[PDB]
Amino acid sequence: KIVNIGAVLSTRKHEQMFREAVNQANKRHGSWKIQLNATSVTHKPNAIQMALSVCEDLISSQVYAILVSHPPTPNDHFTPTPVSYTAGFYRIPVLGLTTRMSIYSDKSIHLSFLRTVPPYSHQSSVWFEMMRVYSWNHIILLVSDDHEGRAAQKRLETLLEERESKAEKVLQFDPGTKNVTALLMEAKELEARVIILSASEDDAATVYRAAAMLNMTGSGYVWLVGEREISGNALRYAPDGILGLQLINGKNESAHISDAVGVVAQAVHELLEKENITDPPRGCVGNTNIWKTGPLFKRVLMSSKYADGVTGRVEFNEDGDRKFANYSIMNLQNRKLVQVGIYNGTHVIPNDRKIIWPGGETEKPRGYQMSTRLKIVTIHQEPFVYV
Amino acid sequence: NVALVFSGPAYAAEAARLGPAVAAAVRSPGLDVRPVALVLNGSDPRSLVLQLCDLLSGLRVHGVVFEDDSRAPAVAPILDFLSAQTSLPIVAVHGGAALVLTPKEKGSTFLQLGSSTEQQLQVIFEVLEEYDWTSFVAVTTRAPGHRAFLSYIEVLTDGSLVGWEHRGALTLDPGAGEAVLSAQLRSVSAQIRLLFCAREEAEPVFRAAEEAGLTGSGYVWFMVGPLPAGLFAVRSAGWRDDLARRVAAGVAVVARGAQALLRDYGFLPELGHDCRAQNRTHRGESLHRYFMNITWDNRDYSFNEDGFLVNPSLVVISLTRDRTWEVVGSWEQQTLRLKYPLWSRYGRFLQPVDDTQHLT
Amino acid sequence: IDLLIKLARTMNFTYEVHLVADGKFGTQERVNNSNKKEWNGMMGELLSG
Repeated sequence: KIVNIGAVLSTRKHEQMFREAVNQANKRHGSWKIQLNATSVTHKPNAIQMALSVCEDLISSQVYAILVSHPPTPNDHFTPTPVSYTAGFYRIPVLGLTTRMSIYSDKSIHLSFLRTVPPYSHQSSVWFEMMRVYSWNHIILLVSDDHEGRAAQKRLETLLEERESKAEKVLQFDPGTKNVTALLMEAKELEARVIILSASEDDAATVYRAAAMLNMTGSGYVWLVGEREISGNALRYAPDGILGLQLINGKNESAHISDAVGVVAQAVHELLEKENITDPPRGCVGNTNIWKTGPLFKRVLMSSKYADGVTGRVEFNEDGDRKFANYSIMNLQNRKLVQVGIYNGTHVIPNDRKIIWPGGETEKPRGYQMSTRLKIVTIHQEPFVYV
Repeated sequence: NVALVFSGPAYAAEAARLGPAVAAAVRSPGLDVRPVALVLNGSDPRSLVLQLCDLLSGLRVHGVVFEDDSRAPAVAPILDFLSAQTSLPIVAVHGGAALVLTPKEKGSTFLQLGSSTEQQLQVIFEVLEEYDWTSFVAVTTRAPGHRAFLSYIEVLTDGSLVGWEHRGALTLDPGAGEAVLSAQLRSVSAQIRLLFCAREEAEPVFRAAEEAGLTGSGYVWFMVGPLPAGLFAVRSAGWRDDLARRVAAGVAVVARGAQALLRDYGFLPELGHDCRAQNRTHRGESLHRYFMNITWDNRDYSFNEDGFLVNPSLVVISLTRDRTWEVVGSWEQQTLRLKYPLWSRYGRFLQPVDDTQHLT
Repeated sequence: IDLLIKLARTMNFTYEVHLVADGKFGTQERVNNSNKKEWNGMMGELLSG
């Protein structure tokens, strides 16, 4: 009959072009009887009542996939979760965007969630090779102790295991620390100067101020910093030589709006085979059984190679994540985000401008200071070491 | 005030009589019990989201126990969804909300009367060495958390005075083919194999195993989560306690748990009594700091800070000739009582490959 | 300690001796929780830092 797919959007103004985009399905594969319809409603202001407007609105509309976008307000993952809980009960495949969290990447609770936006977890992968061409060997990392912090750490150690074995000394602290510089006393004790931070949006202010008190950001040091500690308040009171990152196609909902439809529309055509094509259950007044080819539909979405839109690299791994994303290496040059290169999966640096490392040093400071003081351990052996 | 929710037509007519029955079952000073019975049925989350808040707004209840007749664990996250937001301690006796779901959301008070895979795993190995069953093979398929299952196996065979032997496969696809799986199933190095897979996905493999022919008394399987003769599994005494004791136990823990914070000072929590009467949910603390020592009827029901039981009553369940499940052994605070007296070998719960290669 | 002084002059570093904590040599033993085994004594303090 008609292929109608659900979606939830931040503003009704964002739904105006969405209807137009799906109305161009004529110049697509097949175009026999496909009739795409928006079937979308603006998200509820409160996540408690939004589940009350999907059971009788989206499920009752015979939808197959739902696209979820970040709410305009800086909510703390309030919106993305209930949709997966609602959709996951019916096992209907659901794919979203602008979800930069590592909690949606596991199938223990979120069995079906395919985000076309790379997570913060994979951001630590670029640091492994970013310092490889800069000739850096030993590093230390200050990581916040929460679900997000540990997610990046387990990845980084595995990547670094085959190149430089272990890191030097991983440091952890509670997410709500305040005036705790105890873990910074050994910061100037491991002769590293490659401090890597993956804190929260607001914790970056506390650490940067703390390091300023011990002149830790002077000459000779380098910093590698994640995206979260550049945007927002974290930019204020920051070291003069950060090498933090950003995102190119992020924060642009319309960029993935067209890409999502193209993948879904192409997926609908491939579903047409000789096997079962049973539709999902209609309505939610009474429904217990789950359509069998629902899980199969997710696998079809997994094997979708969309060669259009963002340079034709809409590809997913064994989990639903964007691939070959570009982060566009940023920098800080006297209160200015001066881009000094790019990244596209393989690191080649178009060295625009010149790098000003912390302290104003023109040449890249190697982080290593071998110590001439050693601690030596001996035990009581009568002919060898008396006491 | 304790609220009870019941789903399923089997408990529809039977939900009413347990109200006054459990009212006097447990008596504690300073608290009152007002059980309620719900006849609503339906898997769809319409009554699951409207009626519960209406009961919260109606009777101002604290502590809800849910039970289900079906074995589908698909309803647990929905209860997890409400628990973290409304700050209401939820404990499930049995049913759909009986499988452990980890990790649990921060600021949630969902408690379940079951043990994790690793906790259930370690009780198997005592049976292995009790019946002189050192050899084993570990086989499993694609599971959301199967990696941790492999890790805990070697942490006991690595030590110990007895030298153990290890073997096992990695994954099996039911759609690959029953004959194809059997050919790949030949890569074994022991007589005993461990089973850990989903309930729906367990049916095809047994038929493939029957095609492989390793379903008689000459082989054994252990199930963690058509049925070959001589099959073992652990259910944590889910079939025990009848039904009346379960609700009595369910209301016992909340009555004891509510006293944990009342002893320090007089507090009347009505934060979870509403779902639409306030637009703020920031006020919440010590959600799971309490509920560390739950002791009742000469038994311990300690719950970890994560929100799972750590002092269970693990029992092993076997199969009879009439294809019925019965309890043979049991675990109680590391005592390991064994019924069906274990004497001789290859005569109880196992048989050799052939008689002509068995001589005394 | 007669040898240590000889090295400390040729390679030009500076030392600070201290005896071991408990007084053992070094081996690997299992922890109570699972088998995240670790070293002990004089052999373990080199890895710790």
